[PDB]
Amino acid sequence: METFLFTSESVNEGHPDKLCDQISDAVLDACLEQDPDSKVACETCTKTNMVMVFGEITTKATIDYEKIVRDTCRSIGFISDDVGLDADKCKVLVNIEQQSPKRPEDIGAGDQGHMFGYATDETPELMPLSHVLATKIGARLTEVRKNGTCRWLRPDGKTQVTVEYYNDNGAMVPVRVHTVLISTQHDETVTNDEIARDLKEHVIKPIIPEKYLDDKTIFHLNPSGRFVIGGPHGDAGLTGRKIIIDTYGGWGAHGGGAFSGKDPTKVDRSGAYIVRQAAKSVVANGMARRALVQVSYAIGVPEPLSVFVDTYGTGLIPDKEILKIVKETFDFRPGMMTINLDLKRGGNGRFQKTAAYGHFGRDDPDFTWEVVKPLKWD
Amino acid sequence: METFLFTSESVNEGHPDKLCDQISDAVLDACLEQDPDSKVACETCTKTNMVMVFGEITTKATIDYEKIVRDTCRSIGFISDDVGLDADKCKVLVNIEQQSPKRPEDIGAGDQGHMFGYATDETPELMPLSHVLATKIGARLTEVRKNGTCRWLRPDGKTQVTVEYYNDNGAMVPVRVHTVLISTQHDETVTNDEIARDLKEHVIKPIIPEKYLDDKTIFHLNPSGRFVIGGPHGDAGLTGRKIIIDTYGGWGAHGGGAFSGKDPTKVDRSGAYIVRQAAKSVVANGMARRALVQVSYAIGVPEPLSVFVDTYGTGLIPDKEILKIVKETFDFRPGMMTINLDLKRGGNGRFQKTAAYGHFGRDDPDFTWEVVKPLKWDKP
Ligand SMILES: [Mg+2]
Ligand SMILES: [Mg+2]
Ligand SMILES: [Mg+2]
Ligand SMILES: [Mg+2]
Ligand SMILES: [Mg+2]
Ligand SMILES: [Mg+2]
Ligand SMILES: [Mg+2]
Repeated sequence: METFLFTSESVNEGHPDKLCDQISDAVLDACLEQDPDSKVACETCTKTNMVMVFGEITTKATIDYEKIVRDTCRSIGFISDDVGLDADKCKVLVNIEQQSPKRPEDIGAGDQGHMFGYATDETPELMPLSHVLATKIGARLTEVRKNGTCRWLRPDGKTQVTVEYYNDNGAMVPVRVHTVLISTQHDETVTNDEIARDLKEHVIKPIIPEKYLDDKTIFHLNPSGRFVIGGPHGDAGLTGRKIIIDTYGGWGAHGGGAFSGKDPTKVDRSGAYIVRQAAKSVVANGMARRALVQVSYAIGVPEPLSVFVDTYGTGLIPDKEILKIVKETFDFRPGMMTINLDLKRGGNGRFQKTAAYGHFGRDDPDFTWEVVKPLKWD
Repeated sequence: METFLFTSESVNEGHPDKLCDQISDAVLDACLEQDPDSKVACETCTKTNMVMVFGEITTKATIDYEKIVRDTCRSIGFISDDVGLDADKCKVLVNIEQQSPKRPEDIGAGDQGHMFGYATDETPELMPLSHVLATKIGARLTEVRKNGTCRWLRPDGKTQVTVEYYNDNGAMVPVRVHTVLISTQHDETVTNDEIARDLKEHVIKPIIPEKYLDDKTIFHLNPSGRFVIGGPHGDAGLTGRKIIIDTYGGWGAHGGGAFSGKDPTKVDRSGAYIVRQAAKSVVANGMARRALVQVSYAIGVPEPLSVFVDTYGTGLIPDKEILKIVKETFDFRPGMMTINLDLKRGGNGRFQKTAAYGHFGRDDPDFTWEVVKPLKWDKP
């Protein structure tokens, strides 16, 4: 049986770049709660003992940007210089430019660009397994830190999973997990042997189906040694520096645009969310085992400049026919996408939830782009 | 004939995110010029009337960080608040943490991660045409501004090209350019009709091969109207926010790591450069018409955790044998990659050149990863 190795990674919610994504989206959520039509382009940067928020917001809302920053940092676990950032003591520089302020079908794209959606039948959430496992291991690290299962953990860390795959006529069939890597922040209370045991038994084994683990699977557990201080300390983070972790883990494709800190009318976000929904609908409707969808835009133009569907030779009908069905079923105009995906509703940290552990493959009803649409094809 | 549409974009050197890439790499170049063993992780951000450099540098060099910032901005054309940033008025916040400081094959990776390289026979530089045309239009906008051909241009702008492709048994065959988009910054001296004429005659016609243009090609030229102020004014830029423009324009794959501001020991950069060299060599040796290569690392480990080669069904020998030849020929260990691609050599703004209009498909001798390696194989 011929196989190949495909690797995906993840970073934890305390990684300094991911921290920035979460602060950016916390600012967006706070704006939408008061003013659902807010225009938000909120960028965040961090380094030793400092967080800066900047960019442009048009809103009727009154926002305590500093409190949102400190609350986000505190809840992630950055409560002391020892952990790598003190939410209550660090410098917070608020450099946002805030100003005060419509047939949806005529709303032009706010920018050019292109966006890709991907789906695969290899997991029930129609996501690539290398990505799902790296991501779920990260989420589990956060979970066992916060629920007291592994209280020695600290917020920062990274995960990486190599999967051995078989190509079944274009469909990706995982065979086994080849290598698992975790590098996690921790306190001084735990030995290296305790870290290794707890990561294997509390984190890895609950997440990776046992059918994919065997006696040859390679485990690298804090390979480079102890990791006590993390987050922004002696480091730096920025919004929009984890875009492959945010999407498909190297699978599919990416058009370049980041998601966090962007109001949902922005095509980098809404456009990518709708093409996930499209690709996921193609595969869920049994029209293909795998699907890649591209859309692109011009600034000021409502209708996309181009759309592409490719099913990696797995479509039951030719890709030209799937593209027709996708164009008939999905509305790619920006004023329409935000309404169809209910993206301005602005409930319980709706976008902050997206800003760690992936924008796709999550079954939370706020992730409206994960809802499959029926497709007509006989 | 069955076709499909694929789109790539580019942004100009005055785009605020690209400005940050160029400043980051200008800092790296300054560090390597004095101290080739500098460790550099220089991040840059910008907003109205402000640039901030930050991150960590280990170096013996003495660097005037403020001067590098203002010189980089001024050279791009940020010379007035009317253009959208004045290099000789703006705030420059130097927030870098700078400190003072052996068998190469034993050097572990400085981080985890994965990286992809790609090549395609559809252009002479073995790059995707959609990406090449978007990028070269951008580079041509900068050239005609700076050489005085179109003096009405300003530094910011964006380009986007949709290409109509045929699939030839996995190989990508461009048929025609479907749609060309340019949104460019300009001064108050030029009418909309002069902008449209000049972009068509000075910028598009010189760059896009005539064989790909026809009477149905769609042109969008400043479709949203006038664009006089740009760069960071009422906007924001960050290093590492144009990583698809830096690489393959949606084609191939990306592992997530940005390039600019990183010294070339960092696998996000050297790893990506070596797999471009590997993918390019597989296509240039005639082993395949198209190639994708992944490598991945673990912190502290010299040998890659995984490698894969996929030729999209275009390989003339099985992909498993191309993988074996690639692994026999290329050394993916981080201490080796930097020496083999001569990446610490640090002369005339070697990395700042990479930081606008793409890291790949350029024939400058400093782009050592574009040099094809001979591969040993038997054509069946
Ligand atoms: Mg980073
Ligand atoms: Mg790091
Ligand atoms: Mg954008
Ligand atoms: Mg940007
Ligand atoms: Mg001075
Ligand atoms: Mg912009
Ligand atoms: Mg990195």
